Amino acid sequence: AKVLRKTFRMMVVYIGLAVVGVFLFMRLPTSFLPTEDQGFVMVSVQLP
Amino acid sequence: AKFFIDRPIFAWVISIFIIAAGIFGIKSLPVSQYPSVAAPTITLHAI
Amino acid sequence: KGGSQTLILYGLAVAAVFLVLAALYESWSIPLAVILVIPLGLIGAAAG
Amino acid sequence: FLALTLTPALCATGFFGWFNKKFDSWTHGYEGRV
Repeated sequence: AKVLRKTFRMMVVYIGLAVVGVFLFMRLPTSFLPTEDQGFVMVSVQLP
Repeated sequence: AKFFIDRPIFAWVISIFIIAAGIFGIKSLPVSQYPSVAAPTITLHAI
Repeated sequence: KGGSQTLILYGLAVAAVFLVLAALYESWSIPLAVILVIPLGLIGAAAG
Repeated sequence: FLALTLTPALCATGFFGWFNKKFDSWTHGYEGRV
């Protein structure tokens, strides 16, 4: 009821939430799958 | 039917779905007219 | 690299939702009243 | 499909009169000939 009395201001804080959302989203790093713990680890050996 | 008359917007949704599927079809289909009209034929040559 | 194919994902997404909404509810105001709510979950996921 | 689905939107959505009269004459003559 309170947020409806102040429809305009609540639409403003909405737009603020939306803008923050898109910005917070695009600031995230990007990857395919997260490199996770498999059963093993692979070591390679190169000799001169 | 008459119910499609009274609510134009449901028909608009079915339509839009159809014209979108068609345009996407246009985008994906091979361009030229000549298909594989003739039967498959296989030759083999030597020298 | 397959991450810049996203605007077609959400393009098809909000189009499918807007249409089905305009199909069931039989108007165009209500779908706009719903697709307005999609960034509210975005800010939550991004902030998470 | 449109005839069931979209063509319902038909229902949902001077010298020209010279032609109307002339056309009306043609269908009357068509009636007579038929």
